Amino acid sequence: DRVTTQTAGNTAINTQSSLGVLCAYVEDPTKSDPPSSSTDQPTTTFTAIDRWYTGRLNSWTKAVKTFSFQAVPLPGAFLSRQGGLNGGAFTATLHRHFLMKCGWQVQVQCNLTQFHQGALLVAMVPETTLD
Amino acid sequence: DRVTTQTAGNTAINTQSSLGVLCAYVEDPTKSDPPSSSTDQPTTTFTAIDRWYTGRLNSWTKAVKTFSFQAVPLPGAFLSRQGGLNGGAFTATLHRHFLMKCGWQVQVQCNLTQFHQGALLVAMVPETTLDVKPDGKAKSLQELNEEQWVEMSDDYRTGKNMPFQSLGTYYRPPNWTWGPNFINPYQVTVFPHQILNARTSTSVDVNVPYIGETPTQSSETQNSWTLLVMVLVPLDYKEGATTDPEITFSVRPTSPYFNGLRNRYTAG
Amino acid sequence: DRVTTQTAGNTAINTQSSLGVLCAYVEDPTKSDPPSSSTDQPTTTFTAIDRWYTGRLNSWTKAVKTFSFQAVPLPGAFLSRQGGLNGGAFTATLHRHFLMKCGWQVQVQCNLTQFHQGALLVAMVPETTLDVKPDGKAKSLQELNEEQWVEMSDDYRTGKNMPFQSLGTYYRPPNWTWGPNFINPYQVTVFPHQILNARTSTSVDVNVPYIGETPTQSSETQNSWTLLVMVLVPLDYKEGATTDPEITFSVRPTSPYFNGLRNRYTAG
Amino acid sequence: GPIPTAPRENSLMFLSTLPDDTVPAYGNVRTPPVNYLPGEITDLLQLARIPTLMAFERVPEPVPASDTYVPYVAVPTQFDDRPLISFPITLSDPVYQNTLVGAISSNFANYRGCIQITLTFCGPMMARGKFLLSYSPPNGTQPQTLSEAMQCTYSIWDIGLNSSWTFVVPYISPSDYRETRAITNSVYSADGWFSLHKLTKITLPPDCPQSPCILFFASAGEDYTLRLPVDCNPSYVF
Amino acid sequence: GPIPTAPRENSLMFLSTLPDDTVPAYGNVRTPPVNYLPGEITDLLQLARIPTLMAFERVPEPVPASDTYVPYVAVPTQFDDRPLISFPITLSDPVYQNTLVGAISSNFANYRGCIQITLTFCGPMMARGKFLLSYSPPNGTQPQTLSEAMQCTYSIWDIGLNSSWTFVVPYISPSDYRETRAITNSVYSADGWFSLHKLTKITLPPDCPQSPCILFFASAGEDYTLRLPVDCNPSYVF
Amino acid sequence: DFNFYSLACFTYFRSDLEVTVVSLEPDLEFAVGWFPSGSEYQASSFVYDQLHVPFHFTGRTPRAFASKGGKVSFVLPWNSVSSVLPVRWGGASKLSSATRGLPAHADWGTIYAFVPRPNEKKSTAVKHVAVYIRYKNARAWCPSMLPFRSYK
Amino acid sequence: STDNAETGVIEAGNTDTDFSGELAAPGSNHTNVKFLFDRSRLLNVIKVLEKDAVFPRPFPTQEGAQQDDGYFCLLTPRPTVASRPATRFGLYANPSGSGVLANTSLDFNFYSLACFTYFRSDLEVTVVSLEPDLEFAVGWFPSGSEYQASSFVYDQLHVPFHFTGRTPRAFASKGGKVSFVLPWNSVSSVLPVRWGGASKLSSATRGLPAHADWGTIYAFVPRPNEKKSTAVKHVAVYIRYKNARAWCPSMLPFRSYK
Amino acid sequence: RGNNGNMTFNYYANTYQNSVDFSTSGILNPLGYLK
Amino acid sequence: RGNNGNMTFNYYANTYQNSVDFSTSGILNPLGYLK
Repeated sequence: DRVTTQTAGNTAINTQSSLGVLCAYVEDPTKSDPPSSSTDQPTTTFTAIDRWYTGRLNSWTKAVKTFSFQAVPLPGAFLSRQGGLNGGAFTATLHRHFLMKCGWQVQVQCNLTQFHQGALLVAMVPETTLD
Repeated sequence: DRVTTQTAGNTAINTQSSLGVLCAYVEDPTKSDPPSSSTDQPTTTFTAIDRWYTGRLNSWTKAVKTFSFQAVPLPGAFLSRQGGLNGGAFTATLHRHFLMKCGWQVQVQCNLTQFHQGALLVAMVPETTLDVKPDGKAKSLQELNEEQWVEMSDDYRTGKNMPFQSLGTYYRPPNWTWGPNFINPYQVTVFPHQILNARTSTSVDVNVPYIGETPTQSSETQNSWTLLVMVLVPLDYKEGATTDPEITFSVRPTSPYFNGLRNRYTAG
Repeated sequence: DRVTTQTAGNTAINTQSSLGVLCAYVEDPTKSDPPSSSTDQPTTTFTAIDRWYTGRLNSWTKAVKTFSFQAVPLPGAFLSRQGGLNGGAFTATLHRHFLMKCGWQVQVQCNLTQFHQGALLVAMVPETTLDVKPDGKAKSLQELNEEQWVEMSDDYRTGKNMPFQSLGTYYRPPNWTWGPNFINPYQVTVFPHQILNARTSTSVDVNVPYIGETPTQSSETQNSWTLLVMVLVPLDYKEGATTDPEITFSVRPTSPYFNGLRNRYTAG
Repeated sequence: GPIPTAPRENSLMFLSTLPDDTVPAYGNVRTPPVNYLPGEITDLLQLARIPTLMAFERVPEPVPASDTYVPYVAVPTQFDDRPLISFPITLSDPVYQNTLVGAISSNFANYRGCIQITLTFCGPMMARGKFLLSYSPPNGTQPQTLSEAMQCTYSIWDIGLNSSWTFVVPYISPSDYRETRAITNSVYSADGWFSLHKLTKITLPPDCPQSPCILFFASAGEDYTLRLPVDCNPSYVF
Repeated sequence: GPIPTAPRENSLMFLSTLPDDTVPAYGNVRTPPVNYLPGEITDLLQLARIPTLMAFERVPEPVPASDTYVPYVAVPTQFDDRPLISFPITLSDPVYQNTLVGAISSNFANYRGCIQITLTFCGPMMARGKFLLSYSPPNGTQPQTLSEAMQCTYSIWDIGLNSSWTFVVPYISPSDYRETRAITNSVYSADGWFSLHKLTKITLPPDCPQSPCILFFASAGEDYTLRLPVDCNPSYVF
Repeated sequence: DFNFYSLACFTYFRSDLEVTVVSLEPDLEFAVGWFPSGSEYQASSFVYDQLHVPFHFTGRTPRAFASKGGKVSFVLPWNSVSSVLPVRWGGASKLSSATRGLPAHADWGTIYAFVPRPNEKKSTAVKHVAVYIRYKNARAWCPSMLPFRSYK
Repeated sequence: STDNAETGVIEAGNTDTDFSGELAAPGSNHTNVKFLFDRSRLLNVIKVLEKDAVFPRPFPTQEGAQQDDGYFCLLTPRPTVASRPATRFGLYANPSGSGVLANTSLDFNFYSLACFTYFRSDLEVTVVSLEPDLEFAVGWFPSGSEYQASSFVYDQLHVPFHFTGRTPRAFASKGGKVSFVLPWNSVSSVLPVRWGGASKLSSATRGLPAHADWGTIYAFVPRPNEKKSTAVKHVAVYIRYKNARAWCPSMLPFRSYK
Repeated sequence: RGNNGNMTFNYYANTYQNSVDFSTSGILNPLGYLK
Repeated sequence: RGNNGNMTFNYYANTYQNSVDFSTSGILNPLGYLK
C-alpha cells in the first residue's frame, strides 16, 4: 500500500513510497468543536481553502553538517511567503481575522534514489522561536 | 411597523421609517441552487461575508436637475472601492475566484426631515454600462467626484453614448444614433425600486436575486445589478435649513457561490 | 502477479514483468464461429499449429530517432520468413489453402534493465501497407536489414508514399499529396497496444481477434494485422552499460480456419 | 377525390441536414450480415476517451529543423522559477492539434466536461523526484511562479513504482458549454492554463543518464461531451 | 399509390403571420435549461400594470429650452378657475408617449379596460391641502370650471399621512373596444379628459418652500386588455 | 429588428428562430448557407474539371437550395453556449481590451446567400436577398424599459 | 491518480477522483455514428453526357485513347482518379503542360472523422445541376457492373442504350433535382477506410480495394446524339450516409504545424 | 399555445421541431412584494 | 435513432427503404482489458 493519492479540494498530491500518516496526538486531528472562548459565529471551512499549499526549501548537500536544520513556522510561512508558499484565499482570510484555530497536514518531498545515503528527520515541533 | 432592525452576521442596520422590503422577482431572493454549470465544489457563504457593507454617495443639492443620477455597479463598486466601499473578506474572495454568483440586499439612507421637498428614485437596474465613459474606459473616483451628478440629456436617453468598437479607417465612420443600453427616464419605475420621498421616509429597501445570461458569470466583468439613485423632484427649502443632505448606501450579498479558485487578479 | 508462464501446445513462454494481456476488441479473441461465406468443411486447429513462433527484430540504439518504427505484417512475416520467423506446419498450411481466418497473440521482448531510459510503443495496427516500398513491391530482408529503422518524415505522415497505380502517358502526372494509409504518429495509441517502458517491464502482451472486409480473406495477400514497434522516447545511457539491446517477438495464431485446400502456392 | 393541399414556401428546397428519408430506387437488396466483425463504434467519445500523444518543440534555442516536434518534455537539471512546460486549455491550440480529443472536437462547435491529461515518466527506475501539476483558471497574466501555481488547483506527483499520473482538468466555465476554437480569445473559449513545475530536483545515482523525459497524453473524461458538428478543415490534404 | 391532391390558388405564398410551423434543419439540439433565472414574463400586460412617469411642459411662458419636459406639475399659490393640468384620454397623446402603457399599447390597434392614474405628493410633510381629480366624458367643449368638473366623475384627494392617490379612469365607451391612435379624432379613440383642480389652497407654516409638486404615474388596471398587434413606429432610431 | 426593441420591455430573451429567405431579384436561383454561433466560414475553393468549386457548397451545417424564383424557409434551435440572449448587457466578454456591453454569442448564427454555380460563371450585376426571421417558443425574463420617444 | 500507461487501459477519470467536485451532466449525443454521418456533402463535379460514352480504360492508359473522361462518379469516400479507385489523392498545382487533367475526388468530411477502419451504410445520392434550368437525367450502375457503351437508331436518330436498362434511371425536370437512396451492393461485407491487402494474386497494387464503393453515377441529357452544341455543362454530386455503422478504432489525418 | 393553429397532427418529433433543456442532476404573479 | 425526425409514419417497407443482412444457418464498452 505504498501508492497513495490524497485528495483535498481541487489539489491532489501523490507518492509511491508512502510510509503511512502519523496521527498524533488524537486518532483524527480533524475531529474538533467550535472554539468555546468566542461567541461570534466563526468563519468555517470552504472548498477553496480545503486544499494543499506547496513550498520549496533549500538544497541538501554534502557540506550540511549533522543536526543542521530548516525551520518552517505555521502559519508564519504563509504570512511571510517563505519558500514561495503563497496561500491565496487562506492567507487572505488570515490577514482579515483576529483569531485563528486549525490543525495541519504536512508532507515533505525530497528526490532521493539508490546510490545515495543519508537521513532527514522531519518533525512538527511545538513550540519554537527558531524562525 | 416602521421600526425595523435587520441583522446579518456582525452588522446590524436600523431605520425608524421602514416602508418594507421590495422582494422582486421571487418571494425570497435567498432561495437558490448550486450553479449547475461548474462541477468543482463551490465556495459557499460564511459568517464574515454574511454581512452588510456601507458606502457614501455625493451630496444632493438644489442645483441637481431632474433625472440626474448616480450609478453604483455591483460588484464593481467593491472592485473599485467606489465611495469608500471596502469589502474586506468579500472583495478578497472576489479577487481570488473566476466565477461569482449572488443576489443583493441594498438600503440607501438620506437624512431628510420636515421643511424639505423632493423625491429620489432608488432602483436596481439590470443591466447597465452607466459606470463606463463613452470612450469605453471605466470612470475613476476623481471623475466621479468631479461630475458631481450625471446630467440627463440627449445622450443617455437614446443610448448614443454607450461604449463601442470603432470601425477603423477602412470603413466610413457611421452616424451613431441609437443603442439598447438607453435610459428611458420616465420608465425607470419598471425595475425593483422604491422612492425616497422627503415627505414619508429617510430610507428604502430593495432585495434582488442573481440573474444573468449564464448560471454564473465572471467576477471581474459582471454588472448584472446596478444601484441607481435618480432625482424625480429637485430639492427645495428656505434658507436656514440644512444645506447639502448626504446620501449613504448599505449593500449585502445574498447566497454567494464562488468558483474557479486561483491567485489574486492581476490585470494584463 | 507479474510472473506469468503462458502455455500453448508444446511451447511455453515466460516473463517476470507481466503487465497483463490487452484483450481488444472482445473479452476473448478466441471465441469465434465457422466462417459463413465458405461451405466446404474448414481445416480447424490442431496441437502442432496451436503453438508460439518466435522471431528477431533489429537492434534499438541511441541513434534511432523518435517515432522510428519496425513493421511486422501478419501473416506476411510467416510467408517471407521475416526475422527468422519460420512457421513450420502453420506456414505449410498457409501455402496450401486459398482462404485464411485467425486472430493473433503477440508478445514482444526487449532486454532492458536499470540505468537505461527509453520507451517503445508496441501496437497491432489495422491496416497497413508499411511492409511495402513506395514503388509497390514488398521489402526484401536485405532491405529490411539495411534501414535499419524506418525514419518518420513527411512521407508516412500524410500517406504520400503509399503504393499506387501510375496513370500513364495519356494523363498529366498529378501532384500526389495525401493517402488514407497515413501514420499519424501521435495517435498510434488508439490501437490495441502496450508500451515497453525501460522503467517498468521487459515484455508486453496484446491479444487481437480476426477482422476483415470479408468474413475470410486470401492467405497470400492479407495484412489485416501488423505488429508495429515504435520508439516514443530514445535510448540513453552512460558508457559501460549494455550497448544495442535486442528486440525479439513471439507470435501465436488463435482459432485458425483454413478454406480452399489446394497445392502449394507458386507465383505467376 | 383530390386532397386539398397547401405547399409551403420552402418547397423543392434541398436541405443537406434534413432529418428525413428519401425515396429508395434499388430496394429488396439484402447485404451480407456482420456477425463476425468486432470492435463496433457506437459513439466517437469512446475514441475521445483514449489517450493520445501531445506535441511540443524539443529544445530552445537552436534546433536543426523546426519540424522536430516531440511528444515529451525533457527535464533539465538547472533550476529557475518558471514552469518546464505550459499550454492553454484551448482545444484549437497546436498542443491538442494531433490528439484524438483535439482532432475529433475540432469538427464540433462546443464541448462540455473534463479534459484528462496523462503523464508518463520514461526515465530510469533508479530516478527519484517530485513534480507539481497545476491548473490555473483564466487570469490577466499567466502564472509562472511555483508559489502562484500552489495557489491554483494543483496535485503533487511522486516518482516511484507507478510510472503514470492522470491529471483531470476541472471544468470551470461561466456558461454550460465552451467554444472549441478561440476566435476572439474570449473567456468562453480559453479556460486558463495547465503548467508543470518541478518541486524537487530529480536525484540520480552515478552512471544514470541525465535529463529524463515525461511523456504526455491527452484524453477525454467520462463526463466529456461534444455538440454541434461543423464543417471540417481540409488543410491536411494540401 | 400517389394520393390525388388539389393545391389551392395560394400555393407557395409566404405569409408572415401564418399560425403554423416550418421544417427543422438542425434538430436534435438540446439548449441549456433555465431553472435559475427568475422574473419570467408571460404577458406584457404584467408590465402595463406597472406605473411609470408621464410628461408635461414645466412652466409657461418662458423656458430655456423646449426639451425641458418634466414628470410633475408644480402647484402655484395663485388662484384662477382653470385646471392646473389636463390631458385627453387618448393613448397616442404625448402625455402617454413615454409611459409603459402608451409605449406597449401603441404597438396594438385596440384596447379595453381602465387606465389607472397614480398621483404622488412630493411636498413637505407640514403641507396641507385638497385637490379635486375629475374625469370628463367627451363633450363639444372641454370643461375648465371647477363647477363643471364637479358635475363629472370626480374624487377629492386630501393631503395627509398617505402621500399617494390612485385614480382609476372609468371605461365609458360606445363600442366594446377603443382605438389606440386618434387618426380622425372620433368618439372611438378620444375618451374625454382628465383634469386636476385645486379645491383649497395649499397652506404652509413659515420657512416651508413654496410651490410643491405632484408626481404623476400612468398604469393599466387589472381589467386592461390589448388586441391586434400592428407595425411599430421606427421613429426612435433616427 | 425595430419590431423587437419596440416591445423589449425585457432584459433576457430565448426562442427558436424560423428563418425565411426571399430574393429581391426576380427568378433568381440561389441557396442559403448557415453556420452556428461560435463557428466560422470556410473560405476556400476546390477544383472540379478546371472549375473552381467553393467549399461552402458543402459541409455538415445546413445548406438549402431554392428553386428558380423559389423561397427558403427553416427553423433554427438556440445554439449558443449561453443560456439566453441578453437584450441589454453590462458585462465584458474578455478580461482585457474588451468592450463593455458587447456580448460575444448573443446570436442564432450567421446566414449567407450564394449562387450554386462555380466561380468562372460571373457577371458584373450585383444581386440582393432579403432576410426574414420569426421567433418560435419565445420566453422573456427581467422586466425593463422601452426606447425613448422624442417629442420634436 | 497514479496509473501505469504501459497497461494500455486508462480509466476515464472525473474531477472527484483527486479533487472535490462532481460529474458534469450530459447534454448532447451528436458524436453518435448514425447521427454524425447522416448529412449531405459534396462528393464530386462531373460533366454531362450528350452522347454515348466510351468508358475510361484501366491504368496505365496510353497515347491516342479515344475515351470520355470526367463523366463518371464513383460513390466512394475513398480517393479516386479518372473515375477509377485510387490510393493516393492527387491534384494539379500548375496549368502549364500537355496531357489530360484527370478528375480526382474525396470526402474530406468523412476522413476528418474516420477515426475508424471499416464502414458500412446505405447511401442517399442527391444530384444538383451547376447550370441554370438544365434538363438532365441520372444513370447508375452497381458495384461490379459496367457502362453499356453503344447506341440504337430510332427514326435516323441515334438513341444511346444508357437511356434504359434494369438499373435505376431518374429523369429530372427542367431546373429540377434528383434524390434517391442506394443500398450496400458490394460483394464485400463492409467498406475498408484503409486497406493493406491485395485484390489479385499477381500485379495488383497493395492498398487498392476493388469493390469499396456504392456503384457509379453519371449525368446525361435525355436527347439523342444529333442534338449537340459545343458548350459543356456541369453537375455536382451530393452523398449522405444512411444507417452508418463503424468498426475497429483507428487514426485521424496528420495536421501540419506550418 | 403561441401563434399556432394546425394543432391536429405533428410530423416531426418534438426534439427535432424544437430544442429541449437538459436535466441538471391568465392569473398574473406580482413582480414585487413588501415586508 | 440517427439524424431522423419524421418518426410517425413510414410509406415504404423496411426491406425497400433499407438493406437487411441474411441469416447464416449511453453506457460505453471499453476497447481493451487486462489479465
